[PDB]
Amino acid sequence: EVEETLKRLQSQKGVQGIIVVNTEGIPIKSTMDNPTTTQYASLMHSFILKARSTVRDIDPQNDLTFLRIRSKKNEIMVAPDKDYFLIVIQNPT
Amino acid sequence: RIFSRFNALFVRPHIRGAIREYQTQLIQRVKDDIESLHDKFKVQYPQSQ
Amino acid sequence: PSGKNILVFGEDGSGKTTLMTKLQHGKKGRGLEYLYLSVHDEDRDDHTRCNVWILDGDLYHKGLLKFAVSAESLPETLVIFVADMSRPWTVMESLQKWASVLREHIDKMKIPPEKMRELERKFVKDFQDYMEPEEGDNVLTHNLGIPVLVVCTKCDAVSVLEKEHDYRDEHLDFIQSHLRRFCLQYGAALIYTSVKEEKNLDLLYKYIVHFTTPALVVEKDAVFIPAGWDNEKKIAILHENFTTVKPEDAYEDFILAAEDEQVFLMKQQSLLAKQ
Amino acid sequence: QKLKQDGDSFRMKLNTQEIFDDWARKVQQRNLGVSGRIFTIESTRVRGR
Amino acid sequence: FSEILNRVQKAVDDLNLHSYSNLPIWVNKLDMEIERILGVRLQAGLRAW
Amino acid sequence: RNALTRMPDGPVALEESYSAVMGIVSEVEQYVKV
Amino acid sequence: LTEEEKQQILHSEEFLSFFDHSTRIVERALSEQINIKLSLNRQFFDERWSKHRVVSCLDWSSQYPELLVASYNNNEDAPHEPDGVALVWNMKYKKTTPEYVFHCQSAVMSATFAKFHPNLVVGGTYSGQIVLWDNRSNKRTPVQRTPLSAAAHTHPVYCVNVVGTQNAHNLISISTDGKICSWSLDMLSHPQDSMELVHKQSKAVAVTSMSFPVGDVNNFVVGSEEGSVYTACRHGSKAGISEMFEGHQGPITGIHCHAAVGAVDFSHLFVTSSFDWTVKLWSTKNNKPLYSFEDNAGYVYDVMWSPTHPALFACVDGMGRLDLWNLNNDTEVPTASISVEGNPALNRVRWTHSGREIAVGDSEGQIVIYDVGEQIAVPRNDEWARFGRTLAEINAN
Repeated sequence: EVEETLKRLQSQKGVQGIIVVNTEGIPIKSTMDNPTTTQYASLMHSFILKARSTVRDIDPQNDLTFLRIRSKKNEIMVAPDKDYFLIVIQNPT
Repeated sequence: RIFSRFNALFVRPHIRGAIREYQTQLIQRVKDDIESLHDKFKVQYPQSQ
Repeated sequence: PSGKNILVFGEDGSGKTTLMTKLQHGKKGRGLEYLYLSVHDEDRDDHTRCNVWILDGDLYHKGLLKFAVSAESLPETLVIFVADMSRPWTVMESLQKWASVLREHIDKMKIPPEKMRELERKFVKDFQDYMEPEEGDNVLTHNLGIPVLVVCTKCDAVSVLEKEHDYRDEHLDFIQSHLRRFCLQYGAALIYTSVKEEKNLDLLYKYIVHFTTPALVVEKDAVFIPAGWDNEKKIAILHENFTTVKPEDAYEDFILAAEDEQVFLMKQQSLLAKQ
Repeated sequence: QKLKQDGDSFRMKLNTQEIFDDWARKVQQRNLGVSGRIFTIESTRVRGR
Repeated sequence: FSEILNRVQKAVDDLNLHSYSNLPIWVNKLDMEIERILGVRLQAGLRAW
Repeated sequence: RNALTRMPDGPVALEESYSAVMGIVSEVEQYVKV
Repeated sequence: LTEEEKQQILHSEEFLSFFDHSTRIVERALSEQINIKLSLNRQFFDERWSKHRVVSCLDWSSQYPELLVASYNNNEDAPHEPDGVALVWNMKYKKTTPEYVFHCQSAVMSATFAKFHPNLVVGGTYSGQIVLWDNRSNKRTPVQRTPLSAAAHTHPVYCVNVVGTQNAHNLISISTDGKICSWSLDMLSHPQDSMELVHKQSKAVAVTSMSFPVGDVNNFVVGSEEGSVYTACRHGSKAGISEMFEGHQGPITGIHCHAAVGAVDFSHLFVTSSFDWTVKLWSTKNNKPLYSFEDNAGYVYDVMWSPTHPALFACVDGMGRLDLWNLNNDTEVPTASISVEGNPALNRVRWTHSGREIAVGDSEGQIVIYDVGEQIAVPRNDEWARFGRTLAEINAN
């Protein structure tokens, strides 16, 4: 059901752009600017793989289900699990 | 309720001419309620929800 | 480029204020409802004043038309005849009275410009002529002509029509036939629309605001007769089955302050009736 | 007696047999024999198709 | 103005209280003159707006 | 739709006619304000 | 771009629930900060599924709040949507956006929760089509379809009942004719007690929003056509309706048995609210209304007793005025009273199990949640027996 999914994903207020990065590392199905975030999400796929190894090898009983990236300029409130990492850059206010 | 306790007593002279002002107070209350009924009936049933 | 203008004409409601509500308003009590816009005339929209004006009835709306129709307005005055279908007896009357309005309107303020004969009549003999090609035979039009394109609003009541007086398709064929005949006589194309339904108006109106449209008659309810698809063969097939052969009587088929008394008068009357 | 006549006329306002009379008479004269169809609860009704 | 129109139907209710002779004639013809009053105030108001 | 007896009321045509004319009068001066 | 293979990979079976998690947690993450006693608790309303929904009953959430089925009688306001509206909401996040949409293919009328299930929801319709939903996942299709023959119902299911425990999973579905059918809560094929509410007079009992005794008691009190408190049992020597204690008028739109005992006795009492423009007190030894409450202006529709303070009810009316009364404290006046938006004719009232807050339902959509922070832990058994004695001394002359 891509209707309710994309609906509640991009329809959410201030959501600039989500990145549904799969194992492939390419956000072809997302609401970010694909020609700019394709390589971004691929590089971040490798480094988030580094982060998965870190968080899951030092403390193996700690998964990664929600990454509230509180930056100085954007609310990248990523929504992960063991399957994806919804890297979503969202408007702060 | 107080009037309801001794409705029939409102005949005897000591009870006839001694409560009339309080009686008029409740008459005003009754009149207000009758007017509220007028306001309610003017809002008829099919016009209402 | 330059701006445009649209003159919409309607009768007994039938979807006029709502029609312009569905173009892309406070109330409706004195006609002339202005409509400023930004029209995409094939390339961009730079806040082009394609002013549309709402007009219904006959009780002195020429002042409104004066603020609406002008000298340099007529070449693209995409006039719209609006008539519903719920009360066809009032619809036949509506299109007839509005036809009289447009004829006397052309014969009222459109006749003094002399260049419009060999200019506007040529535009008519081009307009209704180029109407049948570039879309989708002998469109018998009247003596009149202006950018006529009839769009019948309030057509989302076919079920209400068969629920009231149709129960078959006689009122969906005879009425379609003769009104399509009237519209082809006006030099227009019979278009139907409803409340957010029958999307076929942006094609031709955007085609003349200076993206084609097909044509079928199997529908018979949401009757789409686009540019030049109007003739008298399909309508002959429509107003013949189950009705009389070319009828004119089907139209007729679908078609306490007491007193007070006196005193001296009543007293003398009482003495009179004393007996 | 003032409020008495007030409540009396307002009680007379409740005499609203317009829609009531319309509903009763229309229901009687319309459904006087409407439920007389005892054929079945499955009938035939189609058009030319 | 609308408040006094409500008072006009209030007077209609006052006429519904008891028996009259030309009650709809009285109301409706005064309403015709009210429409003439509306003509005076309407031309003044429309010219004002 | 009314459960009363004021059938001889003011008018069944007056009330919203004034507001309709006032509405178009407001539409002109407000929508063509730009 | 071209993503059909990714529609199967990305938008797979288990990944749709994960996408529901992503949408839910980010839409909940919307409450992000900067990255440098009448109180009216809450109110909820969907502008797409709750819009103009003329309803008479829903499925509240006393136990486990912040998720309550708004099983709306789907009006024709949205004909281009699935005909049936059931909306659980999120009071914990306080949102009204159409996230937890739920729908059927008929007029959803009082789709209560199923027995032993928070996800499975049971519900009758206008034609007695009881449907069901097992939302273990985030699904919405009514997975069950009740047969609608002669023994079944074709009239609105007023108030379906859940009787028993894990052994006896009984369901009492009733039509307007009063045909009771005790469908088992596992199979929708045979209703166990599929009989008629036979009473002393008019066996075809025109039931109207009956009520269910506290304590798994079968001595139900059916609200009916003109008050008509039908007191009976479903089985035993009086399987049909034994009697009708009445004195209330009109179709009962609200009736409720004993509340949750604070410090009182069992208090075998109940109350009724209907077209008599009021509520009337009752018990098990009356046969007449124990105490007819104030006949307010308009149809008093619902009424409900509070669990914190058992001796206090709440009732709205035809002019939307909630009046919660504790006659052991506020006798002639209600304990708290507040109107709704305007003065409409509402239909539901339901106390929160936590008490000191209540979720009241309007009969056209929006649901208000008022707050009343007054009661504390107090032994109201004394005031209970004393006020019962006062009424017992007032009725005499």
